[PDB]
Amino acid sequence: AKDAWEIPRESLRLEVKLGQGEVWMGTWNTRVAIKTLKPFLQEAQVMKKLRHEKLVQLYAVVSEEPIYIVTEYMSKGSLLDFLKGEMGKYLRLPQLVDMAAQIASGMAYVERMNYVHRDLRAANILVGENLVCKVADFPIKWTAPEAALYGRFTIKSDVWSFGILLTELTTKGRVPYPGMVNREVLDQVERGYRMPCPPECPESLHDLMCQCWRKDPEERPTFEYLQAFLEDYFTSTEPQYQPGENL
Ligand SMILES: CC(C)n1nc(-c2cccc(O)c2)c2c(N)ncnc21
Repeated sequence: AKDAWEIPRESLRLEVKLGQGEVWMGTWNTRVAIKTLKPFLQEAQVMKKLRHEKLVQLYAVVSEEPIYIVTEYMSKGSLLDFLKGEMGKYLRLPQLVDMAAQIASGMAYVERMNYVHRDLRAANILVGENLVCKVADFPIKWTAPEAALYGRFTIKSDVWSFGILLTELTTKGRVPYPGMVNREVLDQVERGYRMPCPPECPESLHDLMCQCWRKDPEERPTFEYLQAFLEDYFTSTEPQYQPGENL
């Protein structure tokens, strides 16, 4: 049965509840997060095969119900909470582009590795100290049309979501497509609609969103492209950038 990721439940001290399965902060045998699932192995092979700096790191599993997935602790919760908290009003484009870059990097690794995330959006990004961001957790509004309608999930659909994630970052956590219910979105993105440029955000960054929301999966950029473009941004793209009232 068990593989070398197995640890005994006894080695874990659950302490702070973080959200309700459930997520607890804890101790081993080392501060850790434990995801717990309300009463499986094959579909956990994903997180065990992928080790990288900008992806939340797996530490161990308890493969007996109730199942415990144990990972590194991300001191600042979801990117979505972080954007919506006290920190929101102090964030600007430098910080937000940089966060976007780290995510793109984790993702570009997933790309090399030949995997697909499937649920990429700020709720599944985790923030540590010093604005470290890490991809976690391997719905229509964040989904590419071909995936929402025909099940065609590929790294290209992940790219689509990334483009939506950039509106979350640049609106400091706002739900995409303000005012539309799901049906209206699916109907409208099919008719060709796309979110306009967020207030105070450079046209060049909204242009990058639009390449991500190209109707042809194959024509959307690579994450490796996104990673570099975001890394090089305030030199190669907006050298004249000045801080606004919000970005
Ligand atoms: C935001 C939420 C309570 N949370 N989920 C976490 C996890 C998210 C996704 C999968 C996990 O196994 C655990 C997490 C963490 N590792 N550190 C701190 N907070 C965390």
